[PDB]
Amino acid sequence: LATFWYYAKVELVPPTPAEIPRAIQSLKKIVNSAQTGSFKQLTVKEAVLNGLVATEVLMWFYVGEIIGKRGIIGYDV
Amino acid sequence: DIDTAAKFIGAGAATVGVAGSGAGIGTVFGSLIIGYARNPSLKQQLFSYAILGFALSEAMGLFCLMVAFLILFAM
Amino acid sequence: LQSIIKNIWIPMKPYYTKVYQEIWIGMGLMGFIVYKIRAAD
Amino acid sequence: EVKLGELPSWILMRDFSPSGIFGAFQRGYYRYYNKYINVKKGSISGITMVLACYVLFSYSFSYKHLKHERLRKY
Amino acid sequence: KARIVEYEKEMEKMKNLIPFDQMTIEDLNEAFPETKLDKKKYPYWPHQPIENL
Amino acid sequence: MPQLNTTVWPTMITPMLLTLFLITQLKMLNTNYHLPPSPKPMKMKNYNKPW
Amino acid sequence: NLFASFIAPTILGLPAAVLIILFPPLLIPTSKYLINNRLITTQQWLIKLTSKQMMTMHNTKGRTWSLMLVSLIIFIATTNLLGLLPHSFTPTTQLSMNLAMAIPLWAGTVIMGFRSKIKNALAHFLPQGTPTPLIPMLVIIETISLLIQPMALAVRLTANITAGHLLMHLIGSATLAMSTINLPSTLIIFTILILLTILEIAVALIQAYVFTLLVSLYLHDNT
Amino acid sequence: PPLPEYGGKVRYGLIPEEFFQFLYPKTGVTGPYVLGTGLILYALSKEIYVISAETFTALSVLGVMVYGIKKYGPFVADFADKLNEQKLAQLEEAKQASIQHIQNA
Repeated sequence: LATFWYYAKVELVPPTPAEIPRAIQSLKKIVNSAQTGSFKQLTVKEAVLNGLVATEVLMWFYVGEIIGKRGIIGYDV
Repeated sequence: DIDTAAKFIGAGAATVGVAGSGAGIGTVFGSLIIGYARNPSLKQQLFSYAILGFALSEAMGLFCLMVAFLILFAM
Repeated sequence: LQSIIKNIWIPMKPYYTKVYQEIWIGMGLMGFIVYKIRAAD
Repeated sequence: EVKLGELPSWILMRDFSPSGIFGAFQRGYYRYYNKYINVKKGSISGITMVLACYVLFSYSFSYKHLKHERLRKY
Repeated sequence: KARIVEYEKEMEKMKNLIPFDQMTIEDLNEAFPETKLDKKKYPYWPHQPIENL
Repeated sequence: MPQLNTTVWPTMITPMLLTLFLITQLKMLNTNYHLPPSPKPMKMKNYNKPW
Repeated sequence: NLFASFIAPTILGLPAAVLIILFPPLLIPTSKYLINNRLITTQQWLIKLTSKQMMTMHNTKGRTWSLMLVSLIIFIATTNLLGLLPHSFTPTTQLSMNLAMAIPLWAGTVIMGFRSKIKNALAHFLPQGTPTPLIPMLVIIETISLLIQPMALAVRLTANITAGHLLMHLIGSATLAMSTINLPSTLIIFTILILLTILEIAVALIQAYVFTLLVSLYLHDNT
Repeated sequence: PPLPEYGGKVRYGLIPEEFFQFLYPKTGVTGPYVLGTGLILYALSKEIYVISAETFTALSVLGVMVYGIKKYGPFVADFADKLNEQKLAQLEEAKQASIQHIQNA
């Protein structure tokens, strides 16, 4: 009912322009792990975990797609 | 061909004669329920009469499936 | 050949040797029927 | 076990033999059964999850026939 | 006196019986040799007359 | 009618036989019904005192 | 096109039908335990109920098949019930499999009635008080009837489970084509689909009990 | 060995609570749900889950299974429990009947 917005106001919010340096901060961390190649320390448990959140943000992109086409079931044309 | 075509209608029609055994078998095993509810001690002798009625009923039913296949394949 | 004929052949031997004898004779009658079916096809 | 190991050699350490994969499925079966079904005061969800995993396996092979009823063309 | 001391041991055996929840049916037939199914008079499943089922 | 496709019939005949005749039967054997325990409280091979 | 749900399913070129037929037994766990979980509790209860409802009429020779028949009704009922799942392949809709279940059991029964009992077996070909002028016609009747018993067994299962699935699929398609048109009619057809699904659940169980009861009655006739 | 008293704590009869608590740290509570609605929307949009007649047969058999569960769940639940306790009661009784018999002996 309303508890959704109670949680949505925490995690489902457009990010404030003040936390974008923290976003690129973790962005530079992950590219640092790629440069050295240290991702091999990452045991598969969290490796699947980041893969899952990777698929999530991927899904947000496709959600952006279906609303960009004014159609749900594929392209109406 | 008009013969190969008429064989389908003729074999289809003769199958309707099975509807008689669908109803006749329901009456036999329907009267067995009624007849057994009244004298359940005759269960073994009643059932003997149901099978005899079931066989003779379905007999007329297979005579139709006879002609249904006598026309479809044997002709 | 261990734990197979120990878990599969002992419990079903009472069935695979005296109870289901007529079943196998029927199963062959089936294989012959499906063979004669898939032959003329 | 996986979720803890981080070696690409682990994949070759395993027993990829008929008896190896057999005991691998048997272990996963008893691990599932003991966690969701073999409990007093159990639930129905221990079964429904198998059915949903069964529906998904059914819809899989049935895709080659369900890709010809596509509404869109792209 | 010999029959007494035998009943004491056997009573203790029924007294210290493993609870019924962790008992395999083979453990029960060890406890109550009557519950066993006579695989000689009925060799095939369910090893008992259907009336008694 | 795909039921009349006699080419994949051997793909249905065998695993049924592997399921109706071996596996499921092997699970009923593992469903046993024990005779209920009513050991009678009257079992005394006794005899009169020595006279 | 329409009969896609009855084609032998193949996954990645492998015959996935071998998995689906091996699956239903996986829903009947067993336990050496004496008091066990809810699933095996109810199942152990039903198997007892069924065995009491089926095997009671049998003599000592008939009840020897009590494993097969109870295992037969439990497999057919689980296959039919699982088959009602969406996109499932119901291996009882196949005439092949159903033939391979009805041909052996019917054959196994009449054979054991012909090895022993052979004078009563041939006498069962004529009811007791049958009159004299009607004796010769009533023997060719039954031998044809007896010969179509296995055919009736398999067809009664495949044609009842297939027609049931196809019917649910057609009415389902009607609701789809009705989705973009009058909404209450969609609700009515959907309500019809709901009541039909309930019937298919009742038919799935009845067809299992029917297939088994008819194999049983054949068994009692030859034991 | 005794049996545990509870099962696997599954949500919606499909997803065990391990999945949500495993995803709770990174994307909070709504994470698993917004993953689901993302996954289903992409599936039915890229024509992974084609809409057909099997859809409405699905929504019906899912409609009956959910109703059949939500109606006769509890009845089958305690009935299975009742069958257990009754077997437990009859057994422990035949444990006393032994004690009393040989005690009289």
